[PDB]
Amino acid sequence: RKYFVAANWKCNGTLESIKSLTNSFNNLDFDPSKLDVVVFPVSVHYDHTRKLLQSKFSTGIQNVSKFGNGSYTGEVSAEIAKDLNIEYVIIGHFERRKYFHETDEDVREKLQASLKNNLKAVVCFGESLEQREQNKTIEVITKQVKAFVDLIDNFDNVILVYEPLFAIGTGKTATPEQAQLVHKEIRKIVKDTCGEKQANQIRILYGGSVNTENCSSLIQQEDIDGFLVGNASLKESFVDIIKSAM
Amino acid sequence: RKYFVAANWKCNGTLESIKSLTNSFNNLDFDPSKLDVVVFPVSVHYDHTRKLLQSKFSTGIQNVSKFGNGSYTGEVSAEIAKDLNIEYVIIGHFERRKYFHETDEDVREKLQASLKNNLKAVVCFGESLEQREQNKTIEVITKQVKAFVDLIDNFDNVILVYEPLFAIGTGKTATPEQAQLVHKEIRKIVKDTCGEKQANQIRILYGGSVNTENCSSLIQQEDIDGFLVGNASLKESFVDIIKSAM
Ligand SMILES: O=P(O)(O)OC(CO)CO
Ligand SMILES: O=P(O)(O)OC(CO)CO
Repeated sequence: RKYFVAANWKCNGTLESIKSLTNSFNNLDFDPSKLDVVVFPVSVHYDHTRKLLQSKFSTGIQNVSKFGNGSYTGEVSAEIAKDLNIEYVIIGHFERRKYFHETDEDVREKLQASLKNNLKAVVCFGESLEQREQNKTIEVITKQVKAFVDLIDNFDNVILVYEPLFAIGTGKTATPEQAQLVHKEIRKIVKDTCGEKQANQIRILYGGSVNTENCSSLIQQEDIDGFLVGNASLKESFVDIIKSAM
Repeated sequence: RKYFVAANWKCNGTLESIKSLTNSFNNLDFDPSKLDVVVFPVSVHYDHTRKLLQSKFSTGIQNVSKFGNGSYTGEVSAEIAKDLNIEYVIIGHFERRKYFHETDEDVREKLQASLKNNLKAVVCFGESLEQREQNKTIEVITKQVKAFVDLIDNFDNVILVYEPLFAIGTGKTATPEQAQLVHKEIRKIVKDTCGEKQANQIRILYGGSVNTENCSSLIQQEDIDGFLVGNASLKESFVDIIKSAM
């Protein structure tokens, strides 16, 4: 499996900081045929970032609409995306499930619209702190994954991301072992419902807090194929997180 | 009052159709100091559209976030908008209230974030078909307006838009008279809660279906100061709607 390292800038950035940040990123020398590195800027920053990042870096948007072109003020459709040649899109990030009540149904439809338009998808899912304490982690994960996994046709174009919400912002910590356990169960769910060749091909990223110090012990895990970095991706030291996967 | 004519492209467009459409728009000769004409493209199309449209045309985005910079995947903040020099933003469009459950609280917060960052706002509100039949039109509007009207400081930078939802997609038609009545009640709500100089200064646009044939009889109304055009703005004949307000 080809490692995958994504930078989710979320809602941050100014024309200037981005110029500076990309300038750092460009310096890192790596083979894009051996590693996937994707940068997800704010929609209105897409063109700007794309012109500054060299071809070795892929780019994409943080969200895609579940509807197609039409009367949907404020949305961006997979079609619009395809036309601009955006390559990846993030789907189901917990922040959207939390503040915008995006449901598993939305996730499914968005994924469908994306695949139909030849977009690659970074699909997110994970259990809450409350669900983890109730030992429902696997039950929850299974449900969420089984909500869209059947729509996956090409397992090189859909990247799954496990976002242990429970650890993110609660004073908790997901250890390389804990994550490796779930990453194994997810991969098993794919195997049982899509076949082995597929399960061994699909990539499952860790989406909890990742930084220059813990990235190595994470990428080392068997079923962890890279990550979806958050705040760390806003620093120049992000290049080291990439190096950890070279 | 300086007339206002806005083009809400919603979720439509391709790099090519936009080049063609703007080419048409550019041809129309008008004085921007006498008339406000604003185009709202898809976020990912903003730069492209802005480079093609001549200075006489203002541009803005279809939606703005209620949060500031930070962990809000998929959102665009007023701060980021300001940095890019985006001038206007649409807030509360019924399509967002309908499909994304944006509430009057979201509208207030979004408006606040916008004003704090020196952005001009196009605020939308309107009653449903069901509420109109129950003769609750004035009641509903008053509520929605009284949800943010106090935050208005500079009455040249906030444009109110009445979107008679009822007439949009039900087989109903809002006559120039019907709209003119509501526009009068809205302006009175501003007068009683913000004063006369303000009420007489703020622009109140009509948001129902507008086309080359009914625009004139609408702009003629006393309390109608322009419009927020939808599908008609996707045609080259949109220039005639502009002319109707010159
Ligand atoms: O938790 P942080 O520091 O915001 O960053 C993330 C995710 O959201 C790490 O992959
Ligand atoms: O109803 P249409 O044709 O989509 O256009 C609109 C609004 O949404 C007219 O201002």
